[PDB]
Amino acid sequence: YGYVRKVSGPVVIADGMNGAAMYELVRVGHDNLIGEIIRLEGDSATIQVYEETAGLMVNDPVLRTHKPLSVELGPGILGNIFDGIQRPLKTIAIRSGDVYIPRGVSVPALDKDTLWEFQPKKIGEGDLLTGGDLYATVFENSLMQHHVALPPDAMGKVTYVAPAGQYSLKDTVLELEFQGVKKSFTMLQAWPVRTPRPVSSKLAADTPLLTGQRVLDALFPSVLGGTCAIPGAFGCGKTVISQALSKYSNSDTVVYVGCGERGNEMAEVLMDFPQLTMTLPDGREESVMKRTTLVANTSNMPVAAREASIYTGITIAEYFRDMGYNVSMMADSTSRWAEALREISGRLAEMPADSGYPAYLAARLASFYERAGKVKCLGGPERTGSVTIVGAVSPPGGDFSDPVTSATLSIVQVFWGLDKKLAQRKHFPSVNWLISYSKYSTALESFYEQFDPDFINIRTKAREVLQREDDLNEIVQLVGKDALAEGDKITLETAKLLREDYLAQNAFTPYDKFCPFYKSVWMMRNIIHFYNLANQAVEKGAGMDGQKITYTLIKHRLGDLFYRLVSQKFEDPAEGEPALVAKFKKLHEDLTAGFRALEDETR
Amino acid sequence: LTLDEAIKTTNRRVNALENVVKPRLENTITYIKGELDELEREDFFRLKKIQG
Amino acid sequence: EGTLEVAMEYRTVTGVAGPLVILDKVKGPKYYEIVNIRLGDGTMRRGQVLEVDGEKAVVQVFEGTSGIDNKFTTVQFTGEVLKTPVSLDMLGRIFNGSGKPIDNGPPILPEAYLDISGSSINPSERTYPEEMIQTGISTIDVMNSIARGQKIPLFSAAGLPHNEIAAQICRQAGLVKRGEEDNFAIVFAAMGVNMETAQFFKRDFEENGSMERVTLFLNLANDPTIERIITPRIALTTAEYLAYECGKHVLVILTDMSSYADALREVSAAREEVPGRRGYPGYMYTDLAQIYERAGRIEGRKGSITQIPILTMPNDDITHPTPDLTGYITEGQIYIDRQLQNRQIYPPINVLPSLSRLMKSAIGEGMTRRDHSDVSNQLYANYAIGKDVQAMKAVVGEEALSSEDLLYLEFLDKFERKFVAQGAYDSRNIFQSLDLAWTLLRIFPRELLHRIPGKTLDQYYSR
Repeated sequence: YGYVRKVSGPVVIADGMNGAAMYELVRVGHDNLIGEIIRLEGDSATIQVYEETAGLMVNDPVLRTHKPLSVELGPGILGNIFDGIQRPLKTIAIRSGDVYIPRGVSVPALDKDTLWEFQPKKIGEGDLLTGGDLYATVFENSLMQHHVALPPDAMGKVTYVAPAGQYSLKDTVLELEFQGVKKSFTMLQAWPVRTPRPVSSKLAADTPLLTGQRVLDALFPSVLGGTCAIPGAFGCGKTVISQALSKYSNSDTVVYVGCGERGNEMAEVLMDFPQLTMTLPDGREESVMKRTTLVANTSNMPVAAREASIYTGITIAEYFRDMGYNVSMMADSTSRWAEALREISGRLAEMPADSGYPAYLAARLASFYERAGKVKCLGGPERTGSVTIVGAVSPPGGDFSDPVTSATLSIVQVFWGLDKKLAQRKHFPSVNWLISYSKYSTALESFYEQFDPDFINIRTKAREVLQREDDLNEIVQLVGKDALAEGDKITLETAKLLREDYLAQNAFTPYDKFCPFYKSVWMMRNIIHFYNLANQAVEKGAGMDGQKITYTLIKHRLGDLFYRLVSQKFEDPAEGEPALVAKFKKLHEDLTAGFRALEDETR
Repeated sequence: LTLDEAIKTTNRRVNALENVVKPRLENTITYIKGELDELEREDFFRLKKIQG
Repeated sequence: EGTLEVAMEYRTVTGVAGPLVILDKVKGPKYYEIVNIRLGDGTMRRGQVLEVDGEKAVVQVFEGTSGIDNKFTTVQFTGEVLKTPVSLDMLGRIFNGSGKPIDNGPPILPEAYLDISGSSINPSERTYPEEMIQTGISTIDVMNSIARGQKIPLFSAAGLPHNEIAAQICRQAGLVKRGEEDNFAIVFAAMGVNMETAQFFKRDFEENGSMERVTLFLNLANDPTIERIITPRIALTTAEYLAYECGKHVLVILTDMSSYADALREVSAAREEVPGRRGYPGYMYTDLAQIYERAGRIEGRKGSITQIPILTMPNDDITHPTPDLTGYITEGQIYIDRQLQNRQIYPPINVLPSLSRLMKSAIGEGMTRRDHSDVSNQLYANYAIGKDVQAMKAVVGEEALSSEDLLYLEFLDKFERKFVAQGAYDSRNIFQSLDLAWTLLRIFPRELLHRIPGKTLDQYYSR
C-alpha cells in the first residue's frame, strides 16, 4: 500500500501515506514491524518503528492499520510477561525454540484458545446495560477473580447472555442492542493506549499505602492511588525497594514495568515471585506472580518502544482499576524514557529546549503521572478502584537538578529522596529524611487519628529531632566534639538510635523484610518516649548535674534498656501481632519504670 | 587555651572550608560550561541547519 | 533457493564531507548495508550507510575519507549487515579491531556467519546467576564476589596497574571446581590500547599457556577510530557463539571501556548529533546497554557469559558520564584506590565502594560459609566508621580517638595492612582469608557489633 522513503535509525519516512492519520498503527516492510505516525508532512509521513530498523530497504511495503496504538486488555493478562508491544514472551519462546527474540513474529497478545470458567452475573434478558457495567465475572486463577465488564461506549438491552461454562475468547457473550442493531460483545477489549480510560469521577484517596518499610511508611507515607518518585542514583539499586513494595504492599494487583531495566532484574523477578507467598484472610499459600504482571522490555530492546511500554503498562493498570481493584504500578527508570524521547526528537531535528530533552517533556510526563489516582468506576456495581504510580527518575550524575527529575518533583505529590551518602554507608533503605517529603500528610490525618492519635505528634517530634541532629552535626563539625551541651548530647542520642534502628531495614532478613505498621508505631513511640523522659530528667534532676550532666551516667546505668530499645527492631514479625504488641508494651513500661526509678534515685 | 582554639580554627578551615568550596567552584564551572555553552552552540547549529 | 545476485557497483559519489561519503542515484539501498569502497588508487576500505533517503545514501567509511575523489571512487553494496565469521577454531588466536587475523595464521573457516549486534535474549528465557568464580585474586572472592553470569567492571583511573590486574585475572582465571573442555574460554577485547601494552598482553598470554583457551581482539590507538566501536561488539558476538551455541563458559574482558566511550563521542560529533552530558552522545546509555547487557545464563543452554570490563575515570571522578552510565547498568563495581597505590599496595582495591549486587546469590550453602554475608557486611561497614574516626582524629588530634574510636582506627589500619594486600600470584582460598577477616572483625569487641548477630559468627569457630 505505502512504501518507505527515508530511514534514519528508529525514525523512518514513508511515501504515499496521504490517508494516514496521526498516531495510527502501521506495518513496516516485509517483516511488518510496528509503527506509530508522529509527524505527517505532505503525502509522506513519519513513523517511529518500535522494532529494530536495521536492514530495511527503500520501497519496502508500509501497511496502514487505520487504528491507533491498542492493547488487547482481555482476561488472562495477569501473571504473564509481555513486551512493550504487549507481545507474550513465553508463548513466543515456546512457539519458536530459539531463545533469541525473533523479528517479524506476530503472536497475538492473548491466546484465542484458552478456556476460562465464566460466571455470569445477575444480568437478565432485556436488562438495560450501560458502558462499564459488570455483566459477569471470570476466575482466571486463584485470587484473580477477574470481572469481565462491558467495554465503554456500549449500551443496549440484553437480547442474549451466555450460560456459565468454559469459553474461548472468540465466543460472544452479550448481544446488547441499543439503536435496534444487535451487536455481540466478545471477552477481548482493545483500548487506544495513549488515550486515558474514562472514569465516572475522581475522588480524594484516604487509604495509606502500606509499604512494609518503616521509613517510607511513617516518615514519608503515600496514599493508595498517589504519585511517587524515586531518584535512586547509580548504585543505590532502587529496584530492591520496588520489588519489596510489589511483594508486601496492600495492593490488589501489581503491574511492574521496566523501561531500560536490565534483563537480570526481570529474570530475578520472574524466578523469585512464584515461590514467595502472601497470606490472605483465608490463609492459603498463593504466589504474588499471579498478582503481578510484567510489561518490561530490557535495555537491549529498541529504545523507541520505551513509550509504548510505559503507556501499555499504565493502561493495563487502568483496566484493572476499572475492575474495582486497587492496583499499583512501578515504572523502573523513566530516565530511559526521557532518553528515548530525546533520541526520537533528535532525529526529527526538533529543537532541544534544555539539555537535549525536547520541550514537550513535562507535558508527556505530566500526563503519565496524572493517569494515577483514586476514581469511582463506571457502570454497575459501583466499584471504586485506583491506580498507584511509583516511578523512577535516575539522575545522570546524581544531580537532582536534572530536567526529568525537575519535572517529576514539580508534578509529584510524595517524593522519596535516595542519597549516595547512606548507600555508601550500607544503610540499605538510603532514604534521606531531609530531601524526602510527602504532600499526603494532611490527607491521612483522619486515618492516623482513628488508628493512633499519638502518631502525628511522634512523627513531628522525630522530624524535629532529625533536623536538630543535622544542625548539631554541622555545628560540631565546625567547632568540635567538646563544648557539647548535655541537652544536645541527649538530642544526638536516640537520634543515632533512630538512624540505626528505626530508619534502617535490612530488607534481606526475615525480621526486617516486612515491617507491620503497628510495630513501627511502637518503635517510634518508644524512641520519642525515651527522648521525652530524657528531657524531663534534664528539667529536674536535683541539681543541674544529676538533671543533664549525668546523662552519660544515665546511659551507663540504663544500658540494658537502651540495648533493648536498639534491639526491638531485630524481632521477627512472625511472632504475630499479640506477641509484638505485648513485647513492646513490656519494653516501654520497663524503660519508663527504670528511667523514673533512676531519676528518683539521687533525686 | 588560645593556641588550641586557633589551631582548631585553622585545621577546621583547611579541612572543611576550602575542601568544600573548591568542589563548589568545580561543579559551578562544569555545570555552567557543559550546559550553557554546549546547549547554546547546539541551538545555534540547529538554527543554522534549519536555514540551510 | 532464490537465485543469487552479484553486488552492485556504483560510482555516483556526489559529495564528501568529514567522515561521511554521500551517494546518489542508488538503486534499492539497504540500511546498515556494509559497503566496501575502492578508491581510484586501487586501495579498498569499508564503511556503513547511516541513513537511507530516496536514492541518496549517506555512508561513513571506516579507514577515513582522505584520498577519495568525487569522480573515481567506486562503492559496492554488499546488501547485508556486518557479519563476523564466528567458528570454534577461533580459540587461541588474535585479531585486529575489525577482526582480521594478525596471528600470522590463515583466516577463520567459519562454521556459520552470525550478524553482530544480534537480537536480545527473551527475558522469559534469561535466568539468574548462581555460581561463583575463582578468578585468582583473594579480595574479589572473599568480598564483592562474582557469579558465573554476572557483569561487574573494574574502576581504575589513569596510571593504575589495572591492566596488569586484568592480565593476572585472565591468567589465573578458573572455575571454583568445588570440566576442562567446557572450562572458562576467555575472550579478551582490547579497545584502544598502547602498542607497548599490546605487546605486554601478547607476551603475557602466550607465555602463560592460556593460548589453548583464549582469544584476543587487539585494537591499537593507531587503528581507525570507528574500528574501535565494532571491536567490543565482535568480541561479544564471538563470546555468544562460544558460550550459548558451543557451550563453554566465557569470561569476556574489555579494556579501556573509556576508550570505547571516546570512540563513540568522536563518531557522534562527526555525525553532528544531540549531545548528552559533557558532549557525549545522548544515546550512549543505549549503546552501552547493547554491550553490557549480553552476559548472562540463557536457560535452555548450559553456557554462561561473565563480563568483567575495565573503566577509567577520566578526571579521577566517578561522576563522569561514562562511569555514571556504567554504574547504572553494570550490576556492581570493583573500585581501585589511588591512595592505596601510593601506599605501595599491589592490589590497591578500595573496598568501601567495591560492592557486588549479585553477591547475595553468589554466597550460599553450595559454596562459602554461613557467616560470609555477615562478615562481608561488617568489614564493609566498620571500614567507613574507621575512616570517619581517622578524619575526626585529623581534624582534632590524636587524643580525639576515644576508647571506641581508637579501635576503629586500628581496625582500619590492620585491614589496609593485612587483609587487602596479596601476592602478585596469590590464590588465597576463601576460608583462610575469612579467618583473618573474622580476626579483623574481632579486633573490635565481639558485643559492640551492632548489625551482625553474634550467633552467626558463633557458628564459625576460631582455630
